[PDB]
Amino acid sequence: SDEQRRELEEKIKFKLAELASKSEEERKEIKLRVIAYVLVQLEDLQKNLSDEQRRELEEKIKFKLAELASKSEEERKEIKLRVIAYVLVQLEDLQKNLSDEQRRELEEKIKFKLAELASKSEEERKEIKLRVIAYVLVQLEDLQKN
Ligand SMILES: [Cl-]
Ligand code: NA
Repeated sequence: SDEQRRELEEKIKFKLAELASKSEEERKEIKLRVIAYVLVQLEDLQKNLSDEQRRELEEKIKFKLAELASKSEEERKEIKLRVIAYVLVQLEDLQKNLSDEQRRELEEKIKFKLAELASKSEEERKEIKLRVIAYVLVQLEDLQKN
């Protein structure tokens, strides 16, 4: 819906507003936490998905990454922030809708991905970030069909 689109835009920009007061060190940590969370959610979804469904989505990520290459650093920074805020919206929902147990394993699953991400080189680290941004833009584009 258009009225449904407008509500999600407000939420994204509202979430971004809480980011303005946080510090570059806090913001770096939030960015890294968001990435790790998208990664566990990615991994979990690849289990429950087909060999063909995994090819189709992998190419969806790549086509999205190609659109990003077409954009200016200003737009790319904007896009990066929208995705991060949109993920933070879900993390808010997630934080309310599950109890201390489900919260627990997720934190651990987050912690592993952060560990896995720290062990990577800088080129690969940058590559994972961008794929995570592209993937969220993918599912964001699917949801933005309703
Ligand atoms: Cl970026
Ligand atoms: Na690496």
